[PDB]
Amino acid sequence: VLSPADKTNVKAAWGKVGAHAGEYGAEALERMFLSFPTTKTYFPHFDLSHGSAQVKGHGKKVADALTNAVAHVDDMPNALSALSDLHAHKLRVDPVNFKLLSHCLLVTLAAHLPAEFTPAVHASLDKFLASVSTVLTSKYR
Amino acid sequence: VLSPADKTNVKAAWGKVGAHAGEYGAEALERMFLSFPTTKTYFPHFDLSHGSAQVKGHGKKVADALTNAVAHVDDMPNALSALSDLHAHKLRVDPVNFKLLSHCLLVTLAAHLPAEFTPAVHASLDKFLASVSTVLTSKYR
Amino acid sequence: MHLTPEEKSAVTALWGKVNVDEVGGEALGRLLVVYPETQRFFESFGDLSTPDAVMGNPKVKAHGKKVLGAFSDGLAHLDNLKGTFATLSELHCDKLHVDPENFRLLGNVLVCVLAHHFGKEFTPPVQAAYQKVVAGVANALAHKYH
Amino acid sequence: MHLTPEEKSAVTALWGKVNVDEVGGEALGRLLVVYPETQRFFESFGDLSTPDAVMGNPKVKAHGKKVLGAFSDGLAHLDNLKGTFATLSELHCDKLHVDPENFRLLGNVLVCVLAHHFGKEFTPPVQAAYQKVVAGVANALAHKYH
Ligand code: HEM
Ligand code: HEM
Ligand code: HEM
Ligand code: HEM
Repeated sequence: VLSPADKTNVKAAWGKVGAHAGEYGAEALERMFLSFPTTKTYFPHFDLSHGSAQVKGHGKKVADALTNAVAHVDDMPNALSALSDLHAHKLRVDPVNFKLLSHCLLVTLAAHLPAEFTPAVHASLDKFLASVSTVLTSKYR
Repeated sequence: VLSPADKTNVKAAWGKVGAHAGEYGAEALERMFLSFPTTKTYFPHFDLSHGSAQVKGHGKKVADALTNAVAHVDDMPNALSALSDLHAHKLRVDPVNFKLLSHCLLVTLAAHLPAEFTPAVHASLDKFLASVSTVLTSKYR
Repeated sequence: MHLTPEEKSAVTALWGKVNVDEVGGEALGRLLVVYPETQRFFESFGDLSTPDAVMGNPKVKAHGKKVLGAFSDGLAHLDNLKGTFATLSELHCDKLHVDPENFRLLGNVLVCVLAHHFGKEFTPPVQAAYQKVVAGVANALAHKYH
Repeated sequence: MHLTPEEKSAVTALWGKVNVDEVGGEALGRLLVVYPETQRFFESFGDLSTPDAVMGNPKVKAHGKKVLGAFSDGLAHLDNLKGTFATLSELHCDKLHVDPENFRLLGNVLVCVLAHHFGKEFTPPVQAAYQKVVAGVANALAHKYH
């Protein structure tokens, strides 16, 4: 469960991401597809080449849902109900993949935000991405 | 989340287990140590020979805790609170291991309860062991 | 795939008593009932809304038979699982887009079906040898993903 | 280690620039803070109640250097990781009782550490090659478990 300082750590780190959210989400996707090619099985309709507009577009979407989760950190299951339904009843992504995307987002943030990615903030981002993932797979069966 | 049908299914199945729980718990452990040897790293202080008494004894305790969870299926997080603290603060067992014990319990039940281990029940039981594992693992960080 | 001769004999001995058609149907059907997310790949199979609909669905039964037949053929080539399944691996990746994690779920469901059918005879040591075999098959089916 | 020439080259060049003392200390420190359960093996190191304590703990720093040193030497044996880490695998299993799943965690923390230090230079292709090496090392360290 996210503690107060965790929420504080996440709001601040995400705060600094700012207008670069979309770019980072796309980068994290690209890192995931290259590092973990099994994740590509979920996107056979996408052009997966470097810098493709589908990845960019999707990167923005993910990044925006994350902003919404940070803004709604105290009430995630409710702010994400529609995405949770979407992943459970339509997309049906195996849960292991959420850990691969979460790791790639961390690597992306660590790379863009050196001063801000302290040991304690790393800890908090990891718990946050983990909670978001739990929320997104909670209606699976 | 367990559904009404799931609860019914778990109570019926566990009821048939009855006064064999202990014996089935020990068997699930033996199965786990032999199929997934990395799990032994958590029991360096035990004698792990076939028929070992520490194994039997520990089998009974695991089985008693599952029985208690079936008896409080509408209040598992509180019924298992003590165990959750134990696993988080002292034992600190990596979560993947819970999936391995759960599979071996399922295998053990399938081997001894042919008439009861129908598809619907297998499904409800797998969900039940997953909820128990989530509770035991909920306070890790 | 480090199998010992006594593991290999245990696996083969038992498999000799398996009706692949029937076990194939039980395993595929149980996969779809216990892990409903795997139904994403079989929408052309019709009604999969309840357990009876899945288990008695003739298309599930026929596909189960095909899956387990390929698996049997692999038990006859334990020393070259990768070569044996190479073309199937490519197929599952490039044409069917199946996340290999699904092969691991099926493996474990199969082990529950084997225990269910054989009871006592599926001892801890026999199960351990089958766990190595299902992991080996899953690894071989994932080997050509790219 | 199905590493590509362009991938072996990517790993090696980046590594030539690594301060092993700093990175080892930071990776082992981050591991204990991000995944507190791992503190179970390090009770004798002192105070690990807070991130500042963990990161400053001189035994944590020193053990990090030793771990990353063994890792370095493995990067020169990429064609035979198993052979290189065999003894270390036996010791992690027989004397230290470390669940190999912890090796994967350290691997990922390490990768985050490399990105944190190298920024732009730690590009997607470079990361992918490092993920292959870190899984490779984890698998060789787990190889002699019984
Ligand atoms: C932090 C975790 C994740 C979040 C916040 C997230 C969020 C989203 C969002 C916002 C959408 C778009 C929904 C819309 O169109 O309105 C989406 C769709 C989708 N996501 Fe998830 N996602 C996550 C993880 C994953 C992972 C792990 C996978 C599998 C690798 C995945 C696969 C997909 C797919 C295939 C789509 C549909 C893409 C399309 O057809 O355009 N997602 N997700
Ligand atoms: C279904 C999931 C599990 C349940 C219900 C369960 C239940 C219990 C119980 C009742 C105890 C005894 C605590 C006491 O003496 O009061 C215990 C202890 C213990 N458990 Fe868990 N356990 C589960 C899974 C696991 C797994 C996956 C592991 C690691 C492989 C594990 C490792 C241990 C260890 C090492 C002890 C201490 C044993 C001793 O020193 O005597 N448990 N558990
Ligand atoms: C033991 C592992 C498996 C083996 C040996 C296996 C084998 C096969 C074979 C022989 C075919 C027919 C190939 C063809 O049409 O040319 C097939 C097709 C297929 N497999 Fe796999 N399979 C396995 C696991 C799985 C799993 C776990 C899934 C998904 C959860 C899956 C999804 C599919 C799908 C969707 C088809 C095509 C069905 C159709 O004709 O519409 N397979 N498999
Ligand atoms: C990158 C993977 C790892 C490598 C290469 C590695 C390597 C080493 C080496 C070379 C030693 C020194 C042994 C000696 O002096 O004979 C050591 C000790 C040790 N390692 Fe590992 N290690 C790794 C990961 C881990 C992790 C993940 C854990 C647990 C979280 C761990 C726990 C230990 C412990 C408890 C010792 C003994 C420390 C002491 O002297 O008190 N190691 N390791």
